[PDB]
Order: sequence, then C-alpha cells, then structure tokens
Amino acid sequence: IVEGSDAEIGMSPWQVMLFRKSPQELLCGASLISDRWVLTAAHCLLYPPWDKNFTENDLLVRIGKHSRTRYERNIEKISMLEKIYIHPRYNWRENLDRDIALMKLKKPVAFSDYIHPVCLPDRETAASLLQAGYKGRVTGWGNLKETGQPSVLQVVNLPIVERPVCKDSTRIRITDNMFCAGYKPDEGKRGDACEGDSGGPFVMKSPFNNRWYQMGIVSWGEGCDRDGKYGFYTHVFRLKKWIQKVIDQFGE
Amino acid sequence: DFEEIPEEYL
Amino acid sequence: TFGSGEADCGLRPLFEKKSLEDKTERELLESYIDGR
Ligand SMILES: NC(=[NH2+])c1cc2c(I)cccc2s1
Ligand SMILES: [Ca+2]
Ligand code: NA
Repeated sequence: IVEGSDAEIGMSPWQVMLFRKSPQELLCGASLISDRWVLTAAHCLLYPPWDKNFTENDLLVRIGKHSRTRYERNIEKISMLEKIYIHPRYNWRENLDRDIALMKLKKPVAFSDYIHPVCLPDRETAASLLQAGYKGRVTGWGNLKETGQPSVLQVVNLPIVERPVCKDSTRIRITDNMFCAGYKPDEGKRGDACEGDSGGPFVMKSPFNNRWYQMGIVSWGEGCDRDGKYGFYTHVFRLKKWIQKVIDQFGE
Repeated sequence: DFEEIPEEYL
Repeated sequence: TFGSGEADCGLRPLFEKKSLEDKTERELLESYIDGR
C-alpha cells in the first residue's frame, strides 16, 4: 500500500496472508468469509505467462496477523487447504477478467478478537454503496513504493471512480466484472495498493446496519500510485452466484 | 526476513 | 459465507462489538454523503 498508514490492532480481522511454504514468502492477500472459506484473486494462484500455477500443497493461509514477518504466537492461526477453485472463465490471456478464486481450508478456524469474517454484499448493499465518490478501504502487507515493505499491516481509504474515467486511463479493455478506485491527480490526496497486496479486500462499512462488506478484491494496476492511473478490483457482487454455487456444492 | 514458523504446519 | 455475509459477519470484536470506532472510518461514512 502506497501512502497508507499502519492499521490498528483488530481493524481488519478478515485479512488473510497467502504464504508459500518454500521459499517461505508472502504471496498475496486474501479474506475470510466463513470459518472454512477464504476468497482471493485467481492470478495469485494461476498465471501461465510467468509459469505460476500453485496447488493445495504449495500454500499455507495465515489468519489473525498484524506484523508482516513475525510468527505471532498465540494470536495467528495457520491453515492448510483442502481445495482451490478458480473461476472457470478467469481470463488470464487478456485482461484478468473474473479474477477470483475460493480456497477451502482443511479444518474450520475459530474466531477471536483478531479473526472474524467479513460479509459479502447483497444486491441492495452493492447498489447503494458502489457509487463514484464513495470511499472504500484496502489493506495489505505489499510494497510501500513502486520501487519499502512495511513491518505491520497498512491501510488506505480510496474513492470509487466513474467508469469512463477508469476506461480512459488505460489501454486495457475493462469489463463489468471490474471497477477502479483512487484519487484524481487533481485531488492532491494519494494512495494505492501495489505489489504484494493482490488478492486482498476492498471493503466498505454500511451506514444502514454498521457492518463491513467486501465489495472488491485487489486485481491489477499499472505501477503503484501513479498520477492519472487507478487500481482495478474484481466486482464481488457480480460474481456472487458463482461463489454461492461452489460453496453449497462443495461445503460451507 | 520472515521468522520461522512451527514445523507441524509444513 | 453468503448473502450479506455469514450471520455475525462484518462486526469487529474490538470495534463495533464494543461500540468503539477506528481512527479513519469516519472518512468513509462521511463520503456516503454523510452517515447517521
Ligand atoms: N496499482 C495497483 N493497484 C496495483 C499494482 C499492482 C501490481 I505492479 C501487481 C499486482 C497487483 C497490483 S494492484
Ligand atoms: Ca481506454
Ligand atoms: Na493514481
């Protein structure tokens, strides 16, 4: 996260860390949606251009963290995966359209003051909060500058941008399964996600029922916090039926 | 940079 | 897990559950043309 600040303890209890077993490294961000399912970006697991294709056996999920490198004994929980499900129409060949994946944990995790799931939006919440000008929050342990890694979880609040502005800031073909966010060069406010933050959550707090909903997943950007560029996020609500389907077809 | 994690998770 | 979440989803132990606010959530609510 570029121009974000350190998170407070327990600020994003749904934040997950995809960790590689060997070499031991931070792979991506992710989110806890129930006691057995984690949501992340499909490019974090499968990206043929860079010969990236991870499997169950190659990853670990660390939940309840704050510090990026320390094993927070008695605070974090580490789980193994039972299954990984990538959206069948994930388009890695062109624009990372439908950049979403679900991971089923080997065993359910127990909640705590540091571990709690986030809510997935319903048509009405999506409709009222996903409007240009409304701010959302992104969290992650990713880089601090384009080219600078934090010790703790960072947070930045960003505005959703109008779709034409998003389409006119890039040469990539944007689809309805994406939305972009960030400040305009003109707003003298900065902030953005960056390498290492992929897969993490873009969340909003409902003023109707005070709950936090995950509206997007960090998907892609061109550099980090560049002026005139914005970050793109998977549109969770547009892919919710796929989510529901794998969950009640394969578990809960 | 990452601190070692306990062996029963590998 | 699904529709609008899970059941107790989105309510944080250390904040909502104790009626405590984090330092920048106001920024967000203030952008939905103000909340409350
Ligand atoms: N500027 C951005 N929002 C992003 C930049 C990247 C990069 I560079 C790699 C992976 C994910 C992201 S999101
Ligand atoms: Ca364009
Ligand atoms: Na920008």
